[PDB]
Amino acid sequence: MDVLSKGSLKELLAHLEKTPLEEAISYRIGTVPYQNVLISRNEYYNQLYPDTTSLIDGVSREGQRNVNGLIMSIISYVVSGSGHYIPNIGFMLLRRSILDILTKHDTGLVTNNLNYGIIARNLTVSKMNCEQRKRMLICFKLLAYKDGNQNDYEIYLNQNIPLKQIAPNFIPGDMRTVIHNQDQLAIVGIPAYRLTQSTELSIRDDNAKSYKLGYVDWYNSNSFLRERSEFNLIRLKDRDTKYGKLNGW
Amino acid sequence: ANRATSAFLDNPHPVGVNYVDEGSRQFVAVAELLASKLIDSSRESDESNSDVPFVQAYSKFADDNPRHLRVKTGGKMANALTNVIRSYYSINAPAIVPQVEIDRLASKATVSGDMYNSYAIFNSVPIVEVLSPARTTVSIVGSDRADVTMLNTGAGAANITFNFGQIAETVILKGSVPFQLARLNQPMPAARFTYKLRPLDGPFIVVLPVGNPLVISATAATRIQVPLAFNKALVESGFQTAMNDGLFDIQNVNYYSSFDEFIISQYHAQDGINRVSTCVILGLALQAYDQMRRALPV
Amino acid sequence: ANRATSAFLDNPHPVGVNYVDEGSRQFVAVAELLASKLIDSSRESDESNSDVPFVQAYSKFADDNPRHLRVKTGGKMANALTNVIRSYYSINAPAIVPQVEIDRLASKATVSGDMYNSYAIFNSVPIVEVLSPARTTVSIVGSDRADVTMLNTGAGAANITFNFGQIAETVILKGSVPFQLARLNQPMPAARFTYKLRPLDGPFIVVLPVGNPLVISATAATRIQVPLAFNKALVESGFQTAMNDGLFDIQNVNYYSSFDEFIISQYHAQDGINRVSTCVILGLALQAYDQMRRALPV
Amino acid sequence: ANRATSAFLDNPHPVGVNYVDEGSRQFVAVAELLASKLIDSSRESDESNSDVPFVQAYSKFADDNPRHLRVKTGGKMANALTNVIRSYYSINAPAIVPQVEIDRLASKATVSGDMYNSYAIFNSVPIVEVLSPARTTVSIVGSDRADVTMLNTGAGAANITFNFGQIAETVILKGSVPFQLARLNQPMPAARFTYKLRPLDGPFIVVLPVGNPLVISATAATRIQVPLAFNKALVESGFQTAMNDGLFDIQNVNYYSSFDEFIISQYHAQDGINRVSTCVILGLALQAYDQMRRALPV
Amino acid sequence: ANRATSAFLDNPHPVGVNYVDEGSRQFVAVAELLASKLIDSSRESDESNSDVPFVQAYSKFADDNPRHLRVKTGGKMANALTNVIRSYYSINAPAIVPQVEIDRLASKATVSGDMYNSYAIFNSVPIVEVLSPARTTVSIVGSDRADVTMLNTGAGAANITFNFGQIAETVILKGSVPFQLARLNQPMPAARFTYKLRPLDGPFIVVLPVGNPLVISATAATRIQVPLAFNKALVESGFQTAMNDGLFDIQNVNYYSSFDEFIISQYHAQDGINRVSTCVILGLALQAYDQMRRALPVR
Amino acid sequence: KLVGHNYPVYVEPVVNIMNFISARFVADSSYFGYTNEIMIMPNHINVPVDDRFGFRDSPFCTSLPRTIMGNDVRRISYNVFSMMEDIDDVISEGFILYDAYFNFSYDIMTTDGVTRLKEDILIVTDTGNDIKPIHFYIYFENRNDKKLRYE
Amino acid sequence: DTSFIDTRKYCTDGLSPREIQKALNRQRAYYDRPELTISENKTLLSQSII
Repeated sequence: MDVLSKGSLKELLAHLEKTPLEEAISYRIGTVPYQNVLISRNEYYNQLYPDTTSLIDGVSREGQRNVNGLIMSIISYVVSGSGHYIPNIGFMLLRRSILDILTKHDTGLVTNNLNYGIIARNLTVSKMNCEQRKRMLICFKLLAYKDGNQNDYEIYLNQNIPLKQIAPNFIPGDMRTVIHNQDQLAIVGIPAYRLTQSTELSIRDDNAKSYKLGYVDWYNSNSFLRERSEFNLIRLKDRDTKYGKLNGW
Repeated sequence: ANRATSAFLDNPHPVGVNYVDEGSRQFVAVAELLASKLIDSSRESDESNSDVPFVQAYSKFADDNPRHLRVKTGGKMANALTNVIRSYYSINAPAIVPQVEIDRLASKATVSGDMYNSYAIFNSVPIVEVLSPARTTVSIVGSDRADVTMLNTGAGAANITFNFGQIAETVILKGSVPFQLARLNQPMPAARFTYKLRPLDGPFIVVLPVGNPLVISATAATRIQVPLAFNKALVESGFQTAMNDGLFDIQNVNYYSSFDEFIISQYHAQDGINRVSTCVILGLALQAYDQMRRALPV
Repeated sequence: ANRATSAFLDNPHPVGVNYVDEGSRQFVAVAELLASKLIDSSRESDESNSDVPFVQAYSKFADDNPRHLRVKTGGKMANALTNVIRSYYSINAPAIVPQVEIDRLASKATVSGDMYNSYAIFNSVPIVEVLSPARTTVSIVGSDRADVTMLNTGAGAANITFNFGQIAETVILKGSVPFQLARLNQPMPAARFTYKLRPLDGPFIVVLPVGNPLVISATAATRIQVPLAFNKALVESGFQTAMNDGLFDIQNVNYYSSFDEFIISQYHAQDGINRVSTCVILGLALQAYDQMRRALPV
Repeated sequence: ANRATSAFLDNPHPVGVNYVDEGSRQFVAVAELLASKLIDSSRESDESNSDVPFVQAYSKFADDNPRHLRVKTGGKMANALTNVIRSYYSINAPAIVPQVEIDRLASKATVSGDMYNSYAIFNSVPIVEVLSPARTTVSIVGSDRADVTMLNTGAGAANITFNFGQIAETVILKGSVPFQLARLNQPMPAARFTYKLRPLDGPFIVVLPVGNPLVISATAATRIQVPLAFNKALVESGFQTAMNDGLFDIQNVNYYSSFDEFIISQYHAQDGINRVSTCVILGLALQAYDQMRRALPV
Repeated sequence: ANRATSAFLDNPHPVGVNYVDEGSRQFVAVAELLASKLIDSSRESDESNSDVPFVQAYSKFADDNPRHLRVKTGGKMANALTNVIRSYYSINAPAIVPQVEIDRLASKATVSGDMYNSYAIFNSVPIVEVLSPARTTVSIVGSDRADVTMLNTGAGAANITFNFGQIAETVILKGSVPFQLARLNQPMPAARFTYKLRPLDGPFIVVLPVGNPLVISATAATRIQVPLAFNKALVESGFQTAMNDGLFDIQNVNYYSSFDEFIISQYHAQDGINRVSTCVILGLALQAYDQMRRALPVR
Repeated sequence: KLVGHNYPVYVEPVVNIMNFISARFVADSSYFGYTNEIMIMPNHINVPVDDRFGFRDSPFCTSLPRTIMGNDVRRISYNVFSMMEDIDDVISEGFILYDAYFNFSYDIMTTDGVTRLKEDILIVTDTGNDIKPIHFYIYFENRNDKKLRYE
Repeated sequence: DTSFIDTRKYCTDGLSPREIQKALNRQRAYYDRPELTISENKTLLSQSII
């Protein structure tokens, strides 16, 4: 819910630096993806509504115990709000931040062999929306510059024209690019339209709506930080300053 | 033994999965409502002897005042409506319109995107299969009124099986000459011109005598839940306008003569319930498109 | 070689040449506007207990007050509207209505529009010619949905040429069984059920196998510029009323089933671009004639 | 012998004889001035975030206020301008626009209809006749630059006579290899790459060696009196637009690639002096048509 | 049967997909407007005794005051225009200009971003294919004026098919000697010098007599929607300058002799309707580039 | 809120009454003293006029004619007429002014007399031309009166 | 302005366009030239805009 509320490249990247990798993984076994299922949607129909389980739903699913599965779980957390079930990774990797896993060689993970075609295919990209695609392209760009595969990233974008049109423009090593970027990456927020407490047919839409109504409850709760009222109560380390920049950028 | 099927029921292509949530549904409802005011502004302009009513209507629809040196296009909502319609038809079409733009346009007017508060009648007759024995010719022509031509060149009478699916509510059969029809494992009645039957009952056997050809005309009625603002006449015109403009021109998709055939063909897919909801939302978007483009041709 | 054409495309009779100027066009728009207010007023009077809206609407339309004893003829506006409809259909019509009377009636109201402000979609399918070899037989039946039945009784597969003209925007072809179609002097593709074509692409060749007959169903969409107040439902019903009232009984003229067929036939002829302008004016006049007559039956 | 003639000089059609009086020339000059104002007003209106400059400039041109629900086509002046272009091209044109309308439109601005204030240079190369002996092949290709390719298959040197007419001022000849050129009954000079010739001097004789083919590149300049507001860039664009829009689709006329070819071809006719005066007026009319259509596309 | 094609119509490379939104269209129009004013200001200051008009014009364009002992490059607007031109030409060219910078520059002047206000006529003749029998030879030469040389070495007359596509509106055929041409399944007319054709009518058959070669000169006119500010002379001059300056130097891209050939080639490819829209924006950018660089030349 | 209001189903009768009167004001303008077209002609051109009421030199036509004596009548919008320069030559023949709302007043006098306008038809300023207020002094006609015929 | 077509705003700052109109008006009087036309007057008097 917190990750899905980030609306800018600065806020999203700042959140990924603070959060550790254990948030990306989940310890609930869940079910398996790519399975045709019959779910119950009684507000609309009496029969059982068919659908297909995927990795993009907000429910935890069993994942493969490899580097490919780890990256899919990280991107799933960013674009959906929940990750997968990959246990016994190791406390050394789980303490490090999501950004460090994505763009630092010191962690020890090897991601050079990863192919963006199957990752996009597995993390079903024909079913994503514009905001979800932009976040995935951010993760691909961060990984590509980590292993020096910028040329491969460009060729992949040139093959898929719609991805190129919405691809965010920022250099992973430069902080000026993050500041200048004005893409909207928010999947949840205060809605201008009328948001009701009703169900949606698809698994993806129902889970997304639950996060949206959950954010409204959290926005009006006591855990939210109203800057206009209590800006002098935050500590100096976490106060918003223009001089602030990501570590190593 | 040969089998025959309706042409429009063959290989429905997958539909889009985006722009189905509440905010996007309210965008389509707002677009339909505001595009309707655009058409009515013409009659207000005739009565008021001035273009002010039209200018007000277009300003709300496009966020910009009309110009004389510019061709009126509709602005952001026209662009958003066009791109959203493309995504609905095929899963291969990109989802270009951002969510933020959809929410901003959905806040222009107060509507509820409930697409399950009414119903409509769709007249496409589904013939999933027609099984005939040897020395018998069966031809299925038509989509709104299906005519089945049957010829028995064999020595004796033949039994031909009909399968109308499990979705259509009623089917009425009218023959050129009186004929006999009964369900499976049932006795045959006296020859009659007209039969009314429920496709859910089961496959139907029709007795074909040897001689002149027998032609049966099939008319079916199906009920699909649609929003209260649905208008079949406007939706049908919007379907033809969008096809002419090339909004459906995308690789690896099927082409249908009318919106009636499109929705029924999708409903008879492997999991047709999943696609009915998207098709109805496409109908409301097409109804908005027909009104918007007729007021602002381009 | 054998040639088969659509029945409604044969010999379009010349269309009348009078009452097509700016002043006469304004009169048809005013008559349509005033007639619409008449039928809307009649419904309100029936709904309510008092007859004020009809009295004012008829006084404006007919330039005299309604009477309980005299019949409601519609005034001089009804008389002028009836005679101009006669003149628009054929060049042999009298066309003896004075132009000064037309201008007088056109000054009753003012219209903020013209006859090219919008567009309408017409569903008649033009089949200019179907060319077939010596042994095959082709029959074309239908206007809203053409049904072409072709049978091959020769030694081998034959080639059928389809000419859909150059005016229609898109034509959708469906077949009883899968068939092959390709443009002239181009390789043939694998057999499919439905094809979508642009008639301007060129003559289309269809492979006809030897055996059971093949029936192809064609649906076409054409775009014609019309005023914004155009309504196909009202025009079509007005067309039938004009035929029943005998406004079209002139010597050496052709008769069509629908206004859609009439306008497409005139468009698919030499100097057809100039003819559709008068047909559109006639269509709007039929809209006024429908609304006026349903409010004032005689 | 053999004769080769430039393609565009073959049988020029007679030009129209109407709309050549002093009043009609003022109308063409007025139309060009007001058409230029339309283009500038559209720019000024764009830079000022207002539509008033375009509305006022269109009102002068069309004599009608722009409306948001009406099609802008230029009004009466656009129709008359289109019709006079048709009349100028061919003598078989109807010439329908009346004289009273011409004077009404010519009174909008005070511009003298002088067609001889200035001059312009036209680059069409007139090759009336190239005479070659037997067993030699000569081909002419090009209009703006004429490439004459001659091949000598004979035993000895050949003599080829060039006739450039008596109308062009200067002609410059460049060959692939040095060649010999001289007048009639004059000594032959040394082989040179470039020759400058005055066509009034007389027929010119070239000597063809038997070895290799020789190509002669010809460029010519002719002076024709035109009004001061003549712009060749605008005139050439107007010529193509008028041909595209079917203003020249009258029977029994010749078609030319550019306006330079048109005016030069009729200059070389028997009555070329009288024809050029009408062709120049068409050029100014075409210049007005180009600007008006660009500001008001249809 | 042999096929002959136009050289410029082959393998059109994909064009850029960035900087084609409404905000980006405003920037190009603003750059064109401000570049023109820079030229007139320089002429006005040269004709006068004061440099004030040029100082104000350059300051608006470059966001810094002009200085002696400085190169007078053009500032940030010059850099944005140059990199935007690179992006439009090829899809392999990087998109490095931020959208915030483009939006800031587009606010300097007030103009609409209309790219469909008016029309322009482009003269490149598209000969998609020429189909000839085995005995004959056909050579196609030229882009603005296409000359096809036709030689019949066989015993009898040959029939050669001309296909001009469906995009062009009119094509005028002029032959060295009178020849015959007619549509498919139509009678051949009398031999005449010139023919006017609508390319939508269909493939055209020309009878080739045995003997001397026949050369046919073809000129075509095509209408492409352009903004009202479009000026063909300035676009063509700017096209050559950008090619000379290396703005079009990138891997796997075709090269064209003129902007007319570039736009017609993209028009005839698949998704040609979508490609010409980007090409028109690049054309207006090249118009601004010519004015801006001629006013402020750099090495 | 003012311009986006949707009319309730139970609209109060006062709103309907005001809507009815407003519609009649726009539609039937002659009942209230304004029209949309006027004609200005010299006195030597004779045009058929509405002679039902018996006025002398009646300024009322059943409909403004598109032709007079077989000749088309010029029609000029008020905008072009304002910017016109040679208004004296144009007025030498007739023309019809439209695209504006023209207010007129008239007094019907029982006695006989010469029908006339209160003020002159045209006024020219450097900004443009305008039409002065229209007032009619309409008199009844006795045909045999030679003095009033001459005047 | 009083014209119904003209919805532009006429700035009152700077040198008044009326003063330039008068100066041009007098110049034509010396040369025995026709006075400034209504259309020419409207263009000049609308040069100052907001």
